[PDB]
Amino acid sequence: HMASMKKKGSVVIVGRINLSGDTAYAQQTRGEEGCQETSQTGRDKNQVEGEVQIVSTATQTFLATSINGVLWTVYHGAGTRTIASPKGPVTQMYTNVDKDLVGWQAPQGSRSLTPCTCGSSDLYLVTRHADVIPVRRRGDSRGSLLSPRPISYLKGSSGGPLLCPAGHAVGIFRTAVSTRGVAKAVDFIPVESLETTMR
Ligand SMILES: CCC[C@H](NC(=O)[C@@H]1[C@H]2CCC[C@H]2CN1C(=O)[C@@H](NC(=O)[C@@H](NC(=O)c1cnccn1)C1CCCCC1)C(C)(C)C)[C@@H](O)C(=O)NC1CC1
Ligand SMILES: [Zn+2]
Repeated sequence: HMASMKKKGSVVIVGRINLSGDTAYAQQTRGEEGCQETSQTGRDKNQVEGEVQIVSTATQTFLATSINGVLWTVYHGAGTRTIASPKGPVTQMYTNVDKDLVGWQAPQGSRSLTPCTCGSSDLYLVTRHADVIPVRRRGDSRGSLLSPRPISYLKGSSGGPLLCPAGHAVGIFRTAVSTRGVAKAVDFIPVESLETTMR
């Protein structure tokens, strides 16, 4: 009974959204069997690159975004889980259920986005399928899609970035705002909220 007590696995990086060139595209770096093993050991020796990682638990796949040397994602996806790394599991450096926000030290090899300082309300959401979707900022933590999509389109994009025209991080996508299955808007965690969390 106490001896049969299992532990939750680590979050595992299973790919990335490549934003380095003219074309955004998703790359897978680990398959399902490797993911399952790595989640249990917490030992991930794969090379990490890029700003936006595709991450998985046993039950969910979603995104994580590096900003100012922290890999950030949503609490509703990651919970309090460690992330797998070459040295074994790494404990969260930030955990905030009230903001729906968690973060780990950014993996060696990752690149970070810089927080936006320009005040622009013309944003771009990067999805787990590497779509770059225009979003008009409508408040501190909400934006509207210029073209509404079924919510399926956004499933698994939580933890991904909203970017300004200059490619700086404005926020982390948290949840879709939907009506009868159509997403018309998105809620996000503003980068200023991350910056406060960091000090
Ligand atoms: C929504 C797309 C991204 C996913 N976000 C989520 O799953 C978040 C989580 C936040 C905590 C509760 C969950 C519900 N959720 C939602 O976005 C859900 N949105 C909602 O439930 C939104 N509510 C509504 O759309 C609504 C409200 N009244 C009546 C009818 N519909 C609320 C509205 C208030 C602000 C917050 C959003 C949705 C779209 C799935 C039904 C993300 O978790 C993800 O990447 N998923 C993949 C693994 C399956
Ligand atoms: Zn900016």
